[PDB]
Amino acid sequence: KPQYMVLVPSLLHTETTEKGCVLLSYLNETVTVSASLESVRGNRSLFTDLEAENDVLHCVAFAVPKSSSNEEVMFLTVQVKGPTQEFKKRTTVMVKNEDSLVFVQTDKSIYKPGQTVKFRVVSMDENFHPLNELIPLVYIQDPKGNRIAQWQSFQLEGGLKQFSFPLSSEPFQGSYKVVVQKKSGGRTEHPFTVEEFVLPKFEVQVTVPKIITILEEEMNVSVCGLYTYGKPVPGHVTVSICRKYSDASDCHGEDSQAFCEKFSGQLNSHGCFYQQVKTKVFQLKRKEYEMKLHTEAQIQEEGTVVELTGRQSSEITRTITKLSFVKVDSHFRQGIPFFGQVRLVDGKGVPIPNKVIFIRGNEANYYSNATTDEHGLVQFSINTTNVMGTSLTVRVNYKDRSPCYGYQWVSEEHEEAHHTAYLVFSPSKSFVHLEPMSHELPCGHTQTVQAHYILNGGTLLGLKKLSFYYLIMAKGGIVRTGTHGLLVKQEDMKGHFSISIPVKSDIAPVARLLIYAVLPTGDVIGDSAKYDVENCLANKVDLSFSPSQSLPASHAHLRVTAAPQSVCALRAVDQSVLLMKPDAELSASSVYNLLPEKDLTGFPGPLNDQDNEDCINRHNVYINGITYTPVSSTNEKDMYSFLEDMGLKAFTNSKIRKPKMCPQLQQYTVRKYFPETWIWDLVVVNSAGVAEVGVTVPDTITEWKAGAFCLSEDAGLGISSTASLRAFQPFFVELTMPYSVIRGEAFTLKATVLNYLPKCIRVSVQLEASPAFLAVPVEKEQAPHCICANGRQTVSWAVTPKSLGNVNFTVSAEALESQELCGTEVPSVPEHGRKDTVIKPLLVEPEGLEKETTFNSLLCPSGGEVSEELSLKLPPNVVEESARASVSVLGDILGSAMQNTQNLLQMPYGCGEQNMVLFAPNIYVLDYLNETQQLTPEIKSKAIGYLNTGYQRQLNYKHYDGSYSTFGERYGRNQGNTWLTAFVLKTFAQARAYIFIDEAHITQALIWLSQRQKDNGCFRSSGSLLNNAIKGGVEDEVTLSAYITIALLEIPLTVTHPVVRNALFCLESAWKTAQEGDHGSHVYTKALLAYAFALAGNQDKRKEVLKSLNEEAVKKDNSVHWERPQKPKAPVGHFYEPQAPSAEVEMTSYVLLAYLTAQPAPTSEDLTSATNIVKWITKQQNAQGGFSSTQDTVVALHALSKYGAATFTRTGKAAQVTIQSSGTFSSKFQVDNNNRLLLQQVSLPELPGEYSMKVTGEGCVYLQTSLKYNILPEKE
Amino acid sequence: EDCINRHNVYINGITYTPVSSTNEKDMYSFLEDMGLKAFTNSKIRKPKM
Amino acid sequence: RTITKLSFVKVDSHFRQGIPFFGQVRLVDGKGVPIPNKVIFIRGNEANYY
Ligand SMILES: *[C@@H]1O[C@H](CO)[C@@H](O[C@@H]2O[C@H](CO)[C@@H](O[C@@H]3O[C@H](CO)[C@@H](O)[C@H](O)[C@@H]3O)[C@H](O)[C@H]2NC(C)=O)[C@H](O)[C@H]1NC(C)=O
Ligand SMILES: *[C@@H]1O[C@H](CO)[C@@H](O[C@@H]2O[C@H](CO)[C@@H](O)[C@H](O)[C@H]2NC(C)=O)[C@H](O)[C@H]1NC(C)=O
Ligand SMILES: *[C@@H]1O[C@H](CO)[C@@H](O)[C@H](O)[C@H]1NC(C)=O
Ligand SMILES: *[C@@H]1O[C@H](CO)[C@@H](O)[C@H](O)[C@H]1NC(C)=O
Ligand SMILES: *[C@@H]1O[C@H](CO)[C@@H](O)[C@H](O)[C@H]1NC(C)=O
Ligand SMILES: *[C@@H]1O[C@H](CO)[C@@H](O)[C@H](O)[C@H]1NC(C)=O
Ligand SMILES: *[C@@H]1O[C@H](CO)[C@@H](O)[C@H](O)[C@H]1NC(C)=O
Ligand SMILES: *[C@@H]1O[C@H](CO)[C@@H](O)[C@H](O)[C@H]1NC(C)=O
Repeated sequence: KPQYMVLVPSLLHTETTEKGCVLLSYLNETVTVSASLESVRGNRSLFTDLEAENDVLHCVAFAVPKSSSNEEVMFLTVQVKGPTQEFKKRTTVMVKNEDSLVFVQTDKSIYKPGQTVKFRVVSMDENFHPLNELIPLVYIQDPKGNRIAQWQSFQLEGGLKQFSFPLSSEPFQGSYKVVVQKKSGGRTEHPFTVEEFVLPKFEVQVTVPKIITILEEEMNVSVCGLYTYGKPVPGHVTVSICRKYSDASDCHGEDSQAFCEKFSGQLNSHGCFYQQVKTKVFQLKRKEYEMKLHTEAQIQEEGTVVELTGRQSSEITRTITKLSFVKVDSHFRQGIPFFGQVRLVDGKGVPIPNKVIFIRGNEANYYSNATTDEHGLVQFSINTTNVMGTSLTVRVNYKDRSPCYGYQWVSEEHEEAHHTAYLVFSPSKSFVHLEPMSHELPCGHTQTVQAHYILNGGTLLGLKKLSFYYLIMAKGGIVRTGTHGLLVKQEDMKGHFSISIPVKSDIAPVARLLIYAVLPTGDVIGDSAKYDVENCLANKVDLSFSPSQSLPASHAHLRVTAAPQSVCALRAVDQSVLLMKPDAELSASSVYNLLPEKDLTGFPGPLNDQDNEDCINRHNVYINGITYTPVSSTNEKDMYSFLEDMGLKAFTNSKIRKPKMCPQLQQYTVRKYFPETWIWDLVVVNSAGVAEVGVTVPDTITEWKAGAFCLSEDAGLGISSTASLRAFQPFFVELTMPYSVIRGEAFTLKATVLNYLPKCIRVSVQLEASPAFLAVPVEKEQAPHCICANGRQTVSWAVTPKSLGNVNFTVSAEALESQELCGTEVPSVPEHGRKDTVIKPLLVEPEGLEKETTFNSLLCPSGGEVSEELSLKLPPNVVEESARASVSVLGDILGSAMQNTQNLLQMPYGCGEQNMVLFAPNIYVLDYLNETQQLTPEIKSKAIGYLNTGYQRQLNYKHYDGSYSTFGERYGRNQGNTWLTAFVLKTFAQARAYIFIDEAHITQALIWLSQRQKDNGCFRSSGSLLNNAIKGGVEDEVTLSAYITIALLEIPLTVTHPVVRNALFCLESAWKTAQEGDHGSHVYTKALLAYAFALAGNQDKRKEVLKSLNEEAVKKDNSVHWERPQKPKAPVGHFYEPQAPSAEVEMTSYVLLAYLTAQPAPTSEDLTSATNIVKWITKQQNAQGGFSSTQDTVVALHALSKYGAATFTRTGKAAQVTIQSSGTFSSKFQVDNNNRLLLQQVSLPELPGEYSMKVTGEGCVYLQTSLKYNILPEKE
Repeated sequence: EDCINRHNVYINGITYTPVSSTNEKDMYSFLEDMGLKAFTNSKIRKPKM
Repeated sequence: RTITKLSFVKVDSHFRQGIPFFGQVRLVDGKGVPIPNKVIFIRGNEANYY
């Protein structure tokens, strides 16, 4: 027959080539294979085309561009235009606008203040020949839901960029994030840190099992670690040993920690420290959980704590005698030998010699026995001619937890070797098996493999011989293309053939091979494979260096060898504090897995398969036998499935799809230089390798690490690894100390000077004290006899600072001559710079207690200019040279309102209550996202869908009269709900306010609440709730009625006629009842009065109540907020204080909400307190979306939205600024729509703040000013 | 806003009975059955809780 | 688990509408002694005579 097979990796990755391979054979070489790649809706077409000869394989390396949308279904139709035969056949395929991988490697582990945060970032297309491409943004978010620095709107030219941002000496601390987004919305992170601490002069490490098991009475554990140049250190050791989850309550004075022993020790002078244990006391049993530990040790004369949390997730297991398979034979067939190596180990992880097994196969009803080789390896073999389902089993003991499994309270198990193999569906009666090398793979190498084939009747007619074809695949692409054959026998089923195929690079970290043959008879077979192609790079690369150096040995170098025209990441670190805490996600494996679509494998979610309409539904099948028998649905292996496993696709009419019938439905010398960076730069490799000239740092002996990454178009990327270069000085003075003291308070410093070489020498350290401190010793009059190797005796001291900032400290040692008293001799001839005088850094504060000193003031030019002056001036009991203050300048809607805003975007299921919770709040965030101006008409239109469906499903649960309950239909006789219906009228208001509604709904519901009116009273809930929290309130008609008046006065573009004023009337009534008293929870009811009177505009009355609230202040240290008693007069419950939603973000919003209201404008005091209480809002939000109810979420989002609707207008993006202080020290600023929110962290030199504001232009701004200044001169 | 709520079923007299769910005619509905509103401090409506 | 182990002693198993019924209600705990004057809560129910 005419035969063609057309192999295509089944996602279409853009901005790089697309190499799908293709075959022809046996008929019509005058043919034009062509993959037409069309988005028929409208009309795209990225035609692919090629011509070739019969019985050869070739590959068209076309490509794809950016697209209509991101990720899209693609019906790629292949066309093969022969001279006498036509053909046409479609499919479905996928294309995603390439969404790259980018990242950051921050400088170091753990940072001090005062430093330039420098970093980089990368991106590549699928062919990792990297890709210079435009960049939307390059910034950092400050921990508090805010930003501190930025780069923006550049593009890579070297495929890279490096940065810098000198941090202050008194900035914030904690966690930090250089966050970055890719233009199509995709954004992600690389967090990091800056804290304060004191440095290490070493690191050490545990010895311990990561795996202790059941049958254990002790634990091989010890303490072995490094030092300066990996040397020996003297000191003292200690473990933190502990089990988890004993019977204590972890509460009420109790701890979840289970057993915990105690083992300290001395530090030996050679090697490492060893302390082992017992493990009976621990009760390694049913419900005493895994072991979690640390171990920490001192270095003498320096007093160090060394915490490390590791070797922690250990396997105190249940299964012992844990064997496994290694060499599976994935499939079983009736005409083949399959026989897989099977090792066996367990537990600790080394095999026994010569331990027995038990062998079993079923239906093949096999039975046998074996024992272990050196590693248990056995290559058992079976004969096959049996029913369609294999199910194997092998043991050395029996099927049960034999001791005591019928007691439920044990700690044990044992394995069961389990493996399933399915069979080819081969009407050909031919197939292939392999002998793969299914274990560790060498690259830059190659290894030969055999495999085992067969031929049903050989060439039935066919022709003489065949070639067998294979694709070496990569990343759901194609790295290579190959084939091989040889002369056959005439009609025979041979099996011998070998293959070795290249392992250089250019391929994914799988060798997901399949080698397949095919015939002229509408027939095809091939055998998939899979391997761990361990890490291999298109350009391997390393760093190195001529051997390491000593303390003043400033001379240094590099040796990196990569692609010959190529740019790179080249770091180098004083790895003291990066051997303290690690880096994270940094290796060639990082470069790999950071790839999205690591193993592009199998059809994803959206697509199922091709559907072929083979329906073999005979009425009776004529399955000829002693009793007839109908059709069925199998479960066996297929070749369709081989390629679906592989991932790629083709377009052919061979024998692949089984005749699986269609469902019937049934039938009827040392100079200290700055550490904190040794390298981070770019030297570029020429055609003989690069050579950076590093330069070593003196006056500190510590550890070193190479941060690395590389790039170029020519050779593909690469990964080097760690240079480490630990310094050393045969005579060094080492000054150690705490880090956290102040000029106010004294402290001490213990400077040791060591010896490690065979001469023992008299030596006395000294200092050259300063005015910045005041240093005089404790035992200098002592005559230090001498120090031998690791000889270190250390006199005491005491000292305080006086100077402020990045001050330094000095000691000095020097070996001494001609005092032969202690040792056998004292020549004392180290190098010409024998004397070590090491100056080391430190950062001090001014004495005592800096405190909180802040204010909220704010203004907004509306067609004009607003300005202010104000005092940051209160020096009572001030001390010299300590105060330091600041404002910071930006707007207040983009700070931390990305996550929640785009998150809470939802779709309907449930009864009227949660039906509304899933419908309504989407409207407030719709407005909130639109008001910010960072929206999209797609979320909009799919939100039209949201709104229609959710609206309609609200009507699923409403009343036949107009009203609304939770249930509605099928419950005819009923009455709706009051607070519910208030919410529904409110949100009907706003939802019409965005899109079309019908007027009758608001009509009939507004008048429902209107008739909810007998003579006088303030009505209550018609209690039919299913949930007391959906209404955050506390059930009093007070705040209910106040909900009515606000929700019925906010009146967007409709009318609110009768119902709402008498709500104001009862509101005044309850106000009389309350304010005539003094307690209504003191925040909640009267704040609702505030916002009720506000959207009413009872100006004196709203003012009185919100002003009482202003007296009843619960404000925040950086903001404002209000709280119900929090120790409530009635007794409270246990879990979240039930029966009481606590309604803070709803009430505090309803506190926030009174101020913004005035139909022209309120005061700017309202805007100040608003951004205060909204700092509190956004801080009171959590990572999911919304807040702890639906009420608080709705009303928060709306408060925020209309705060904006006040402060936001499209063309109003022109807010200009100045300060005006008389000390020639002021500042001009500007704020707009596109420089719309950069924080301007800015400080001031004057003790007082007499800095007169000015603000002109369009749009409002949020500033926040405060001071830190120390106190406490004497306080006798 | 009136309510006859104590924490249990609460009928006195001669029977254990949660507040005996009735369906009959009182005078607030006899204000409804003509068509007018009015205002009244007095006790015209039944004690449903 | 149960601690703060008070006791009814001279309880009444009836109550009526022309009567005081007064539960001389013990309290002890644990080793078998009560605190000197640990304040408590006597809740009425449908009297809310707490
Ligand atoms: C929410 O989305 C709307 C999308 O339309 C944003 O734009 C608003 O659209 C209206 C359309 O009428 C603008 O009205 C304008 O009025 C002027 C003067 O009559 C006229 O010359 C324009 O052609 C236009 O009709 C409106 O100014 C504009 N902004 C609003 C409504 O404030 C809107 O910005 C987004 N914000 C909201 C409403 O949440
Ligand atoms: C202690 O010595 C160190 C190292 O010399 C000082 O650090 C730098 O010193 C140079 C001297 O010109 C200054 O220009 C730099 O600004 C210093 N580093 C910084 C802060 O970037 C350190 O300042 C000295 N401390 C004091 C004040 O005694
Ligand atoms: C291939 O081309 C030849 C010559 O036109 C023709 O005889 C043959 O039938 C073609 N392949 C088909 C139709 O199987
Ligand atoms: C447009 O649509 C037709 C539909 O048959 C398709 O064949 C063609 O490739 C598409 N693109 C072009 C080239 O117009
Ligand atoms: C480890 O523990 C075993 C006992 O299980 C003990 O005999 C041995 O001396 C210890 N040391 C090592 C590393 O074998
Ligand atoms: C294991 O099974 C084999 C049968 O294949 C039997 O000959 C042998 O005796 C059994 N095990 C022993 C006891 O060696
Ligand atoms: C396995 O045993 C079966 C028993 O019928 C036999 O037909 C087949 O040839 C054997 N295969 C071998 C010898 O590997
Ligand atoms: C009951 O009143 C007393 C004072 O008579 C008071 O000490 C106590 O706290 C109140 N309730 C309790 C037991 O908490």
